[PDB]
Amino acid sequence: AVVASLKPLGFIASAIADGVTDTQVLLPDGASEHDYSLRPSDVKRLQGADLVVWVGPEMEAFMEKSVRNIPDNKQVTIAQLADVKPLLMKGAGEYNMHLWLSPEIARATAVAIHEKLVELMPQSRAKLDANLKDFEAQLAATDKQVGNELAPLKGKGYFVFHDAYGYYEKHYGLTPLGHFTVNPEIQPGAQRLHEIRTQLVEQKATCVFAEPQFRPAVVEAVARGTSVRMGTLDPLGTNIKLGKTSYSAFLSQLANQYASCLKG
Ligand code: NA
Ligand code: NA
Repeated sequence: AVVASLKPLGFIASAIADGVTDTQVLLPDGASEHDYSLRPSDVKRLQGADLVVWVGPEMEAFMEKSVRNIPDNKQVTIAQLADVKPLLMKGAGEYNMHLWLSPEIARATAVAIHEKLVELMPQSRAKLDANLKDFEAQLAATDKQVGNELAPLKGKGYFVFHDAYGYYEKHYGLTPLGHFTVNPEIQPGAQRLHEIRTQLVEQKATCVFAEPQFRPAVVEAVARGTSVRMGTLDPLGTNIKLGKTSYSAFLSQLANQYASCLKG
């Protein structure tokens, strides 16, 4: 099986491995993309894998140690790929490691998976070549479709709670105004909330975007009194099944999520 750290990396793997081997995802829905605790049985799955796919030690810190014992012909470390380096985005002294939100990095990931699976399973070269073909065709078609869906929303300002979507935003020309540090469970105290609400109004935000783990109460406490619309973005596509068309569905779903709140 191909074992991916995170569900959207599973989407990409499952396109290339389709009908060749299963793909499995380690990280549960709602668990920490950084600090999940791998169980002994996750380690075994990693070591048993035909191929391990992950972003790298600056994202899934939780698997760094476990993947040391695994040869390089059996792992794709996306942040270390030659074709990814120039696409890695540094800002305010930090690199964005949410690489599965970049269509171009997703394409280099698919290419790297394809290349490793072909060396490992030459008896399936043709199916794997066909799978990479279908993945790229669907990615091109989705890119253009999403591009057109989000083109008319340039200039609609918004804030997010998790500044994780920059690859997708910079690629499709979206206009985020900035981000608020907000606990998903506990709303901010009156002072900082006051500041947030006035920024929402001052900078003329159309929307504020939370993620599925935020309690609605906390999101409402933020948007209350402003007339800024509330949105939800799922950067992990927890509602999408693995499968050949899944990465494209993921990109399109995310487009819909944005468009839905920003549309006017
Ligand atoms: Na390079
Ligand atoms: Na983060």
